[PDB]
Amino acid sequence: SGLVPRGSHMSTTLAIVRLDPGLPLPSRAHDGDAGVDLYSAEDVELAPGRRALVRTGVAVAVPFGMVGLVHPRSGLATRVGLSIVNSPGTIDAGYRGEIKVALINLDPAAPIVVHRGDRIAQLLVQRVELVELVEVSSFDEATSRG
Amino acid sequence: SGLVPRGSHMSTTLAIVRLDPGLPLPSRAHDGDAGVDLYSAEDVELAPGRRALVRTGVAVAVPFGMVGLVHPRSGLATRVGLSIVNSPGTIDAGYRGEIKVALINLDPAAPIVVHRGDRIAQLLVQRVELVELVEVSSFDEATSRG
Amino acid sequence: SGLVPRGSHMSTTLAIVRLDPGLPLPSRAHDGDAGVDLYSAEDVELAPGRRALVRTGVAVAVPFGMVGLVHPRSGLATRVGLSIVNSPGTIDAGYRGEIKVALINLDPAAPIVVHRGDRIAQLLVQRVELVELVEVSSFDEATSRG
Ligand SMILES: O=c1ccn([C@H]2C[C@H](O)[C@@H](COP(=O)(O)NP(=O)(O)OP(=O)(O)O)O2)c(=O)[nH]1
Ligand SMILES: O=c1ccn([C@H]2C[C@H](O)[C@@H](COP(=O)(O)NP(=O)(O)OP(=O)(O)O)O2)c(=O)[nH]1
Ligand SMILES: O=c1ccn([C@H]2C[C@H](O)[C@@H](COP(=O)(O)NP(=O)(O)OP(=O)(O)O)O2)c(=O)[nH]1
Ligand SMILES: [Mg+2]
Ligand SMILES: [Mg+2]
Ligand SMILES: [Mg+2]
Repeated sequence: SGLVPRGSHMSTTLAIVRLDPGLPLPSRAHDGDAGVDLYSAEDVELAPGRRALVRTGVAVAVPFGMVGLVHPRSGLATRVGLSIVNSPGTIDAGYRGEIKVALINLDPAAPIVVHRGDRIAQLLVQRVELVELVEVSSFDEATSRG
Repeated sequence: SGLVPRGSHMSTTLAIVRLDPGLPLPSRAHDGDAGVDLYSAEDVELAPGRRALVRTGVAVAVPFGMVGLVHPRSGLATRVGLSIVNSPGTIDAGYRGEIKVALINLDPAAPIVVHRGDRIAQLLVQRVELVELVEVSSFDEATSRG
Repeated sequence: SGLVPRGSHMSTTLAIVRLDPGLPLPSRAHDGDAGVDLYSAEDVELAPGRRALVRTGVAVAVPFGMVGLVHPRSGLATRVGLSIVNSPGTIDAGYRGEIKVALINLDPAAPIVVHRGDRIAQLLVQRVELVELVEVSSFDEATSRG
């Protein structure tokens, strides 16, 4: 597998520092999966309605022209009401700090216990358009929907 | 319209199975819209704060190198506080099951009634970078923000 | 800076109307940032659990083949529990109205005060696949995960 297949020639490298090397490197659960799963570095208990800012133990260098996106996992979302307050979290190209996940318990009654080493979110990487705004007085000067 | 116009030459086909053929195929509400609207196959009532995992009656084959993304509709979000616990839901290229939507009622007091055949979310399809992680000891070895 | 550098040759213009010209044009907080920050045109107070549909004072013309995406800011999300009900908000290419943000207070006890001129969300622009659905009876006729 050190040979990059023709179909993966243009695939993107993401530099990562394991700030907590006791956690595995994030990985795709299955071939073709959009995201790599991020771990919790911490034990945390969330009562109903409470949030926390949870360390993942990693820092990344998203390439210029791209964005990292932190999305909730669907299983925990349905089973226990686990969500992310700022979802999708937006990780900028220039960020060199630790990725942190703003977990929240949206269940009305049952606490959520997160253990160190649990997979608590997924990180996608996508291209983004670094847009140049052009201010106009009206869209004329410059649709079905309107 | 069987002729693919020059400007749509590179547009992507998405194979879909209507597991519930009583529902219309998902469609864009207007030309240029980012997403196709997903239907509920089910009647569901959500008391304030409650969630459900709602069947959409479809399965798709997102192409390798892409991702499907399940987003809430803005009208229901404002009018009645309808949201999605794991938003944006992440549909992987390898998934061949039914798309399910984790609806939640974020209103404090009024129940939300969803009927079979209502449009309850929107599905976008985007390219994703299937990233190769490169572990480094520091970003040096390998920004304004820092 | 009127010269487009070789590396920004293909970067995208976004036409914008300041419907409220008392607010600054949205901008990236730092070079390489994925999104430009949207302002509130309004003063709004959100009690715990309450939502509002907040005017941003801008209208944009997202290019055909692209999507605008309204994401929460991470600082307010952690500090005070500020979220967006329909996050990520989906701004279609054909939309020429004012961008509105569906803010919600997910804190259990403390109200959130938003002032006119505060930065309350971020707007990304990305390509989207305008998909052509092909209905199949089974995926055969037309994976690790299954
Ligand atoms: O909104 C969604 C999100 C996911 N899904 C399906 C498709 C996706 O490929 C699959 C797995 O999604 P997640 O990775 O978000 N869930 P989780 O990590 O809990 O499960 P898995 O171990 O299967 O990855 O669940 C939906 O039907 N609706
Ligand atoms: O956060 C948002 C999301 C949408 N919008 C606008 C732009 C978008 O093109 C339009 C429709 O968004 P949705 O498709 O999410 N809403 P809905 O499906 O309820 O209405 P429609 O019938 O108009 O599609 O609403 C915002 O101003 N802010
Ligand atoms: O889920 C997240 C989101 C952001 N972040 C980090 C990386 C990102 O580049 C940085 C800033 O994100 P936001 O722009 O969403 N936050 P805010 O606008 O409050 O702060 P800033 O002034 O730094 O942009 O915070 C995370 O660690 N986790
Ligand atoms: Mg998963
Ligand atoms: Mg719509
Ligand atoms: Mg910011």
